[PDB]
Amino acid sequence: AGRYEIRFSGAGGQGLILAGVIMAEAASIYDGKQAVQSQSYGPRGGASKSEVIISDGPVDTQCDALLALTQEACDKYSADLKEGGVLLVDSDLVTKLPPGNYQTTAFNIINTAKNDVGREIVANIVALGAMVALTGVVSKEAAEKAVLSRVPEAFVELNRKAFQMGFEKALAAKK
Amino acid sequence: RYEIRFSGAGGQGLILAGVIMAEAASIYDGKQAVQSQSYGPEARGGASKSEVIISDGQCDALLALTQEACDKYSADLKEGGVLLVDSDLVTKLPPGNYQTTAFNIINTAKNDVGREIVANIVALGAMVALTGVVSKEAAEKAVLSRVPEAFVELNRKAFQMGFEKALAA
Repeated sequence: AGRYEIRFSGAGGQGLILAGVIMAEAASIYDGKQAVQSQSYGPRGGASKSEVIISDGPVDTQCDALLALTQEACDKYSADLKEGGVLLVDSDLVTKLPPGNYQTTAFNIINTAKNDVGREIVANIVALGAMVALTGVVSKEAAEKAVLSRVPEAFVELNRKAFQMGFEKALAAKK
Repeated sequence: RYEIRFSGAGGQGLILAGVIMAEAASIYDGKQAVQSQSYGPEARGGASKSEVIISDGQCDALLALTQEACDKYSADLKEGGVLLVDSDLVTKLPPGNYQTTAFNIINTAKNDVGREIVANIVALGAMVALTGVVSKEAAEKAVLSRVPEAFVELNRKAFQMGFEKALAA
């Protein structure tokens, strides 16, 4: 057993809460684990984050993985990421990489969503596919079911595509 | 040091309502807040619960939109704690020294506003009226930033009606 913590950080309107929520429900509803999802407020602009903690057991410090969609998020949040932890950033926007030893993967998350899928707002779904690929914390099936259950029927193809592409590109971009 | 739980069936937007409370309290009221949902191995079955905590720097209030959620989390609610239920779905109340408000929250959404799926906002309006943990204007503003722009007015009415019926009940 053991708790595993992921943080999704970036900017306010990026859908970080939803990503957190999707990850939590992938683990518990679908993968049979326990999970807690949450976000703190207290000055609410600047770089922001939502958190998820998953465990084979009860899930009531340093995080194991971190998404940063903005330089600001990366600057603000990387210090918490444990050494050798998963660091996923957007490569267009996070151009200055942090000091520290991290399993670092970088790709055009936002632009994948915007240009490949053709729907910028689902960049968080791209990142979620990427985060699932890199951490292996939940099955691809669990995450896919969780993603698609939080999406409108009319946009269901685009989100599947975003998720798959995030998944694919993270695998190919990593060291 | 206030805690509020929004319970019902998954799909009723309990999470969104918690997020709104947190933002009303923090982005608009300058306070501190944390919002969260926890999930067990058995998560789909039954109901869903989200939580909000607001600071100046067992919970105090509980919303139950369904009678199952009212069976699950009722025990959790404090003594003399604010309790708010949909008087249509919760037709069997748990024993406890609760300060209770009960009306047709869902039916207010579906029958008066026109959209049943804004029930959470109706509940949210009622919650702010009772607890008084955030100013009305902060909750009204936080709602507007986080509902669909094109459903804005319906949501404003839902919040206002929940708030009204709450004080009237």
